[PDB]
Amino acid sequence: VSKVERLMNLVIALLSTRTYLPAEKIRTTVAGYADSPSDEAFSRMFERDKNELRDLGIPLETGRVSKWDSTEGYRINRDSYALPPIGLTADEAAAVAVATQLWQSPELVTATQNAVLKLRAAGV
Amino acid sequence: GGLEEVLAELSPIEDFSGSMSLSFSDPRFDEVKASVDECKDKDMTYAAPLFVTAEFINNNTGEIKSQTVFMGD
Amino acid sequence: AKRIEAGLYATQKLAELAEKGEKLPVQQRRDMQWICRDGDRAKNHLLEANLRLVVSLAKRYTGRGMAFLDLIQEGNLGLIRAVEKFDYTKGYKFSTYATWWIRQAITRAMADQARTIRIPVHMVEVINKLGRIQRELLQDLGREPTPEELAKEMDITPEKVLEIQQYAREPISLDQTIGDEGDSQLGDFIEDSEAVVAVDAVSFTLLQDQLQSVLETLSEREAGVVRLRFGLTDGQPRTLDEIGQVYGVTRERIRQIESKTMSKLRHPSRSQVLRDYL
Amino acid sequence: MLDVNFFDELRIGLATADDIRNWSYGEVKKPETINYRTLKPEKDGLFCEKIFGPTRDWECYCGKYKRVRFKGIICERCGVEVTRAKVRRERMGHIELAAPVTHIWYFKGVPSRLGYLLDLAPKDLEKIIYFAAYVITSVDDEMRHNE
Amino acid sequence: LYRRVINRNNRLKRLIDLGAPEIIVNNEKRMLQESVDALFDNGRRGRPVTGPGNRPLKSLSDLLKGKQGRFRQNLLGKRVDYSGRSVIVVGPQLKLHQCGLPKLMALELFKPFVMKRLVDLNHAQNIKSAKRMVERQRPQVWDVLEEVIAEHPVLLNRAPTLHRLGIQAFEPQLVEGKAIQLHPLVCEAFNADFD
Amino acid sequence: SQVSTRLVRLLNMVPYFQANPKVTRAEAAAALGVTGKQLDADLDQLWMCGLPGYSPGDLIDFDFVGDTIEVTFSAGVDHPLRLTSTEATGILVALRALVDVPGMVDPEAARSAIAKIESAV
Amino acid sequence: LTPEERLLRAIFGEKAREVRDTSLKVPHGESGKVIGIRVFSREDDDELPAGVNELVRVYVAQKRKISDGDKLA
Amino acid sequence: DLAPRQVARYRTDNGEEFDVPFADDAEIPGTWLCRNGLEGTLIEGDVPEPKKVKPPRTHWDMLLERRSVEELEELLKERLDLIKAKRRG
Amino acid sequence: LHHLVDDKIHARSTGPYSMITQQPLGGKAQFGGQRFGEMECWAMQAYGAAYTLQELLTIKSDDTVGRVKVYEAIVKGENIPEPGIPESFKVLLKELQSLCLNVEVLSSDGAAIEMRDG
DNA sequence: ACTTGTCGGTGGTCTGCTCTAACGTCACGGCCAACCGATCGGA
Ligand SMILES: [Zn+2]
Repeated sequence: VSKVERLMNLVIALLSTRTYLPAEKIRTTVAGYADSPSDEAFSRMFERDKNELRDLGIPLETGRVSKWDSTEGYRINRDSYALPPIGLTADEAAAVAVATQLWQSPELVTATQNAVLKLRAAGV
Repeated sequence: GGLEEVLAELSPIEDFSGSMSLSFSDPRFDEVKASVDECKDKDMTYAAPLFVTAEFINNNTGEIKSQTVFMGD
Repeated sequence: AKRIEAGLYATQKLAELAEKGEKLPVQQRRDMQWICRDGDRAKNHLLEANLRLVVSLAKRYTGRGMAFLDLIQEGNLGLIRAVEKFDYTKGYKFSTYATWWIRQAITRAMADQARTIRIPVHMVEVINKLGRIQRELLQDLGREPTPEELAKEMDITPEKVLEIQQYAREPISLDQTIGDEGDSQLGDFIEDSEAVVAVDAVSFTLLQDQLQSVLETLSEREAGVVRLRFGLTDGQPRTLDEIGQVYGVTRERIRQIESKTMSKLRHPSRSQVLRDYL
Repeated sequence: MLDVNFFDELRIGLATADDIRNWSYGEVKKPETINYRTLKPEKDGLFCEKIFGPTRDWECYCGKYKRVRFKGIICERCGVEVTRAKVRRERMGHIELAAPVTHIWYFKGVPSRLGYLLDLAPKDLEKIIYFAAYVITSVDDEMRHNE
Repeated sequence: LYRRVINRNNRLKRLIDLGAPEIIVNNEKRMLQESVDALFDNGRRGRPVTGPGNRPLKSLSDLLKGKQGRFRQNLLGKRVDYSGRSVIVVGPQLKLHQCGLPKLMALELFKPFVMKRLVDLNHAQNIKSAKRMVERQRPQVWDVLEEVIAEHPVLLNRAPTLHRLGIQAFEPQLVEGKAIQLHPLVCEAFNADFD
Repeated sequence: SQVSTRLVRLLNMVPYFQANPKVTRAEAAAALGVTGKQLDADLDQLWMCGLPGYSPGDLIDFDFVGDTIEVTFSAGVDHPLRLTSTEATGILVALRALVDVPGMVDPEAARSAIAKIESAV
Repeated sequence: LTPEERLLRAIFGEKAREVRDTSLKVPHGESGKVIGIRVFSREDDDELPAGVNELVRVYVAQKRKISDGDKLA
Repeated sequence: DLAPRQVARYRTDNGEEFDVPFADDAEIPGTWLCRNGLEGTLIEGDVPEPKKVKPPRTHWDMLLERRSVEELEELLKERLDLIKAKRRG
Repeated sequence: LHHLVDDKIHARSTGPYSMITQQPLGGKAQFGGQRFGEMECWAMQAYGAAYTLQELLTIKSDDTVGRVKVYEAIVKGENIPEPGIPESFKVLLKELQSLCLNVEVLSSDGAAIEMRDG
């Protein structure tokens, strides 16, 4: 399918799970991971996808399935995922209006755009 | 008593060689762990600790040891 | 021991000269065969003469799950190994090496063949160590030791102890008597939880009929799409791409059709009948 | 199976080794029942799914096949047939003994049937079959009468 | 028992493969014979094989034999559905063909009929709603019950059953109590008294 | 990474749609990416992702009645992402604080925004 | 899950949660009034058996009058 | 409607033939654990040669590990001399 | 006295079953059924009631398919279907075969009827 | 340019196999305890 679809499906699945989902169940359940030729290509691809997700900022925790289970799975802490509450609205308008005016460094402008988009997704 | 009787009937514990022996004596009961109401409320057992003095004798060397052993509730 | 070693060497040399060798003289072949047979007889004689230490060693392990004769046989296997590994040059008597091997074999076998649910030896050792530490703590403190004390005195987490204690449970028997007389058993109070309730089945059949009647209020396209997508047709659902390829339409079109059909089905006139089935 | 009115007779008889190994779907080789960790049946044990059948419905041991469309096939990796879980009360196993063993019913009975058949006292049978006395199976009388 | 048989068979295989002296092999063969005998019939020869608590194990012959065996306990007599049990009192106003059945007991016995009948009368939209109404004991259930038990005989039995007249069919009538009302003239057949 | 930006954009777009009641098409096509042509292509891909099983009632839903894009099913995606440690938040805070303009929103806007952002991070 | 159950849950929106209800319910033919609740928790240092985390006991009291079928003597 | 499948024929060492139903897109194993409990190969002229397992430790290997060739040769020579003297005087 | 009807009254239509033999449990505390013992079977045989006894043994205790079919027929209002084969008989046959006994059911022709229906 | 499959590596835990050299050498923990009739193996 598509890499973006795999990433989005993985994010949603790890968000909605209640216990640590092992990678073996991730292969069969999450769409896009079932088209790999062998178990090593899937393993490397899943490792790279985990690295990308962790570098992005999404909290991807690895831990045991449960007390009496030696399997090791992955989850995403929904409480640590973000912070819902936001402050006033008048100050945020001034912050956005001054978010970026003349900066040219790609990292700076990308970071400012990401922050503005997250603020819009959390109200204005 | 019953405990004294069973300890006396078991006091000499010697091996085949006859060089070592173990003896038990002086059964003693301490205070109760908890009252009846506490035991019934918390699902416990109304019991008291039991301590028996055990003495070890090594016949060949003649050196003897004695300690107070806890036998249970 | 010297006879055993001589017989083994003679057998090996005879085997080597049999294939890619030379025509051995008749007397040489006779002597090699005699030495091999003498070595086998000496090995058997040593085994039989030492088949009394095994019983003494196994006497102390009676009453711990395994039977006395099984312990004796495992000790006999250990004795065979000890005979195989005994070296006479060191000058020590056979009763030490034999004791070591017999004890090892008996302990390993009792670790393996004594539980209905088998536990690996590396964990049976941990369970035994935990029990010994618990006994020592009980003697020292005077009270029953809590998991905290065992955690400190066993240099393990205070959680692994719970798992270890929960792995030590032995299954009870379904044939044990419950009452005073001999008419009741534990297996008569156990409910089969995988049997058909005989009421959920008819309810499911009626639900299928009602759902078919409700879905027959739509057009052929939407009904077919829903049946293919949810797997209501025979046994299993399909995916957007597969249904689109079967119907020759893009996946976005299939998604739009499904969204419209689901919106139509949420109308009360199509869900009031099905409300009571959920 | 169905139509109890179609049952004409109920015959009983001795079962030979051929019948015993024709009933069985496999041989059990290990005294294991379930795994102490996953609580899952072992392989070639007393609860092996490859021999007796799946614990789940339409599911194999390794989980490769989990659908009704895979009916009547055998998984190429775990060897478990994909069928209903109710076959676990219809399939038998067998154990291949390394030495023949007599049936207790036909030896320790009153009257003993092996003793009547072989004209041997029950004490002689108990001595023989429990490894306490040797018995001459056959003797070459022609050779003895010549030398 | 199967585990013992398998363990001894495997040990015998190992001993035979190694080449052990005949004494050990003979002992192992005798143990295998004893294990198989204990599997088929535990106790006929020698001492019974016991588990925890010095309780002898249960073999196949023990399954097939005795009053608690397979035949007598599970083939010549079974436990059945649609059956109840209660204390009996005396109803002198009943007829010889009538009995007094408690309303709750009759409701539980006739639940499958009551569900259908109260679905038909449009008291419930489907089977699940009718089952919920029966479980909650709604006021409109009882009327339906009086329709379903009419001219539907029930068999009354009192143990021990010494002759045929220990099981008799009666026409039920709903009563407000929890005790079955029995006709005074059928006691001698049942050998029943109201104590 | 040119895929990571899209992924973050979608992960914020879904909560944005769920938090603005019946946002018209033009507002989305002007706010989250000026190119409105790719907005439809991104909505089509969002319509395909959802909960495991990927059956109706598990994928995310929408209503394209007209210009308003409303979400009826979110598949758990309701909150936005957290501002990553340093990076975006660090740059935004640095720009907000190191402003070289004489105060115009200083009294109760700039300081309040700075304090609230610092507390949120 | 069955396809019909999945379709019904999709229609009504009730998401299927991987938890099974095992609530303590009053047995058949029993009733009364709740007069006492006793709660034990491992996190509060209660001597519960191994594996058990929480325990709760409920006492239900009922006043019974004399009725047909009761035995007097 | 059922999934198409193939039937493989396996032969054990002691003249036993068995049928195993496999799927189409699956690697049919050359050797299989048959119903009798004995491993049996598949009937094919082009044999997919499986792995070869070498024998494990034996008594001679341990003896040679713990004793050199010279000592064993000397012991054998002494035993041969003893039996020669006992036999032919 | 401590013999009250509230603790004695019990009734059941369908509930939990056993594991080895698919028969209803026993006891008020388990929503079990009433035992129809051998004496009751003798009474039914003396009465001449073949059908009542047959249905009691088959479709109220052991006929696994028969129980659900009877419940469905009662709910939908059709006739009660014919009984099948009790599970206890199949359990007995397996227990006999495990004792190296060759028990086989023969049809009128003389062949063997397999008990692996399903 | 980004992705992706084959290749190769570090570190960790669960599981199974092998070895340990003073001398040591032929099991217990325990009833059974009715009371009748039938029957096979001894004397
Ligand atoms: Zn499989």
